[PDB]
Amino acid sequence: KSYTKDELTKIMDRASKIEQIQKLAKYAISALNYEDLPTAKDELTKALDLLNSI
Amino acid sequence: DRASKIEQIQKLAKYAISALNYEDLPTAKDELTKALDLLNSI
Amino acid sequence: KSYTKDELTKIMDRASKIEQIQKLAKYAISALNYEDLPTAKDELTKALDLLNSI
Amino acid sequence: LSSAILSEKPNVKWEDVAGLEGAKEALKEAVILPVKFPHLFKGNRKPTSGILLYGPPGTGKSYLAKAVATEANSTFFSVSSSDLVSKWMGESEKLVKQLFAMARENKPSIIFIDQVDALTGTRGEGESEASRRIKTELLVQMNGVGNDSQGVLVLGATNIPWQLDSAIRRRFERRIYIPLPDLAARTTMFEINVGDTPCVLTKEDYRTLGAMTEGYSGSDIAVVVKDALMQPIRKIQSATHFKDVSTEDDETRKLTPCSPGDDGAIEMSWTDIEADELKEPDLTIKDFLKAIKSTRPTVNEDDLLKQEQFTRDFGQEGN
Amino acid sequence: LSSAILSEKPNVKWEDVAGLEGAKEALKEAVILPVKFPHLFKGNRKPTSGILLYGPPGTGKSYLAKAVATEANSTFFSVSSSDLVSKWMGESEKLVKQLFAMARENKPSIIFIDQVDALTGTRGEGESEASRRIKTELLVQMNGVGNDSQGVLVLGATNIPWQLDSAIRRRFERRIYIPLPDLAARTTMFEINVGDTPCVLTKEDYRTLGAMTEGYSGSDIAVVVKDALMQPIRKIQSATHFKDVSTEDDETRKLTPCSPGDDGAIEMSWTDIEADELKEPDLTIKDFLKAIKSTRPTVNEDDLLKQEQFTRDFGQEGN
Ligand SMILES: Nc1ncnc2c1ncn2[C@@H]1O[C@H](COP(=O)(O)OP(=O)(O)OP(=O)(O)O)[C@@H](O)[C@H]1O
Ligand SMILES: Nc1ncnc2c1ncn2[C@@H]1O[C@H](COP(=O)(O)OP(=O)(O)OP(=O)(O)O)[C@@H](O)[C@H]1O
Repeated sequence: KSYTKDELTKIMDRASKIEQIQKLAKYAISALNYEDLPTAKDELTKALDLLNSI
Repeated sequence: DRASKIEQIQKLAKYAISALNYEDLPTAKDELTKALDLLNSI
Repeated sequence: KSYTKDELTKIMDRASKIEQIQKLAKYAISALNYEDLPTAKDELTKALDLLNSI
Repeated sequence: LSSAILSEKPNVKWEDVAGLEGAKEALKEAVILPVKFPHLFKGNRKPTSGILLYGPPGTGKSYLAKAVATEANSTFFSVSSSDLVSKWMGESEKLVKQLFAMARENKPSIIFIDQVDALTGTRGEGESEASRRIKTELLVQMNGVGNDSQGVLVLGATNIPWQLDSAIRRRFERRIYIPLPDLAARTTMFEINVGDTPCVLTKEDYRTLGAMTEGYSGSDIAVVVKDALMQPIRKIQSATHFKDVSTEDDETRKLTPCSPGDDGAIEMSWTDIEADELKEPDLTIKDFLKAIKSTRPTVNEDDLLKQEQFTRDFGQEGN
Repeated sequence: LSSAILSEKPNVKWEDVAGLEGAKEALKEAVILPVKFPHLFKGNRKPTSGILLYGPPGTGKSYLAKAVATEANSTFFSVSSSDLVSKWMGESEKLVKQLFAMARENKPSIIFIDQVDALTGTRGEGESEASRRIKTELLVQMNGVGNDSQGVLVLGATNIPWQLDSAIRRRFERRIYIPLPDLAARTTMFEINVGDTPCVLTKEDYRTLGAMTEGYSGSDIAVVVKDALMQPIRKIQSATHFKDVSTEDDETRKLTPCSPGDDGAIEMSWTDIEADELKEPDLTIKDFLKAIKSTRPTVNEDDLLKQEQFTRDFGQEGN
């Protein structure tokens, strides 16, 4: 199925990045729940940068 | 001015997360961008 | 307020100096309890000179 | 004067144990063949009985014990050496004799002792004198089991064979190494773990994830599987937008969580959706990829080395 | 015979725990969600049985245990590893078995064992006899009911994961690493520890602090907070001179300690002033600066090396 070892490892790598972005988003959400604007901004920005790189 | 906008930001973030969970990258991008712009507008 | 950042360390430094002065004063008090004028007056001199440098 | 020590009906078939067919064969010869055709053991081919399962933890030794117990239809007695060590201040070993008596009364029978190494050695504070006589008792019972006609089987289990008292080893018969599962055994175990769950495409994946898990145990597989299973549940937990799957031919409209970019995407919480009308996401390879991600290599190689050593030194010769 | 462990708990909420919402999710999904919707776990998807909490001390593992205990609202049992060992040298297992029975009695139960490494390893004396047999019994119990039908969750705690017996390791599910708190978490802890005292300028100060605080624990943070909270008391104790705060809206006079040059600076002792009519100084950032200065980092770097080794080897792990 289009290289079941190598391409799938790349896919997994991308998923790990995506997972990290999700985690960042969660962090941002928690920060906002405590009205911690600059930290939320940071976390969102870092997520979006990785999105833009992807 | 500051409460419902935060709620909306949170909602957008949630949407983005859902999108990412289903590998919908452009939706994620647009939702995070809207969240960020809205955050800047506060 | 605009809120400084690098001045916090300097504020901490000034507090350290003030702390030192307070320590000197305490030692002077201690030395005056047993009527050791020379000790107390050297310590007070030190405190005053450094506060004049502050 | 009974004092009942665990007996029960597990429901683990031969086929639920994936791999180790050589041992399985050996065990069918160790238990079932003797019972079916006893007259085959006249002469210098002998009813072997004391059998050790040894190797790393997590490899279904206990699971195998359940399987033969399900399969052999012979009374399976299952015990820790910890159990019934003493009451006093005086009297032990009577319970041991009673256990041996009851097993002789319940032929064909099987004693399973997990972690046989728990009884070993020459230390003080009890082991020099008090548990020495327990040890001795054991040794004399297992001496007498080989005497006359046997219907009792002893199965040993240990992770640390090198900590197993030698005197036992000298009295004891057949030893079988239980290795970590190989490519095939891993693959099959995956397929076993799927069962009713939507199976995605072909065997290629099962073989791939088989290959990609190297050195992991049955347990290590199972946890990963459970994680993957929980992944669609996670996908439901994080939910705004859902969408209908099933057409009007079915009993009712059936809804699954989706991205905001979807067409016909209705937004609510998972809690808002009724249980039947909810459509769980299918199991994709990515769920398993993440399940791999949640399991870092589980292998302490020193243990493997030690098992190799033991394997080379004891087990080849009868002892 | 029973040896009573209490299960009624205080009110520590999820929101009192800063960070690792994924571990929180795992707790909820292992406990609350199963109880909520049991039909989720029909067929081949089955609830978690074991979770190890590990890392440096002071990180709210115990705090987390209290939080889960608050939130789960089911029989939460919690025990020291030392607790319930023996009396007459070898009578140990009765209480163990009875305890596992007690877990069975009130499903869905939760067992928390603190410092699981205290009942672990191998050398002799205890790991020849008593701690041996006890470890063994533990092992038999933990997977005994765990696989197939279960109503217990086992939570372990350890600061020294690398000393955890391999066998126990393979018997146990889900490792969760507790890293030291990050900027956000520390900030949140500061906000939690605001109290009634007027919070000088905004939360920006807490963000600053959170940034300033590097490598510290929950405990450390709490202590520094306490330290800062004593500073106004200290100031009060130091002053002779106090001054009236009370505007015309107040009923009686209200006095705060001040410098000798102050307008209305009266110089009696703090002991002479009544509790209501005394006005403690508010908390400024300088008190927190002082607090920081006083309490040096508590954490040696050399533990984190072994913790990080474990993290690379096992880490965010199923097992
Ligand atoms: N076919 C299989 N092979 C190996 N393990 C399996 C299999 N099916 C399920 N398992 C898993 O193996 C575990 C059963 O215990 P197991 O027999 O592996 O312990 P053990 O190898 O006897 O270890 P120890 O000697 O330390 O008790 C369960 O956690 C179960 O999920
Ligand atoms: N939100 C929080 N996060 C982490 N720790 C907290 C939090 N709130 C309070 N604490 C602190 O947690 C401590 C309780 O012990 P704690 O649970 O940290 O120990 P532990 O993490 O179990 O590890 P060990 O037992 O090895 O110290 C208290 O000193 C308390 O100040």
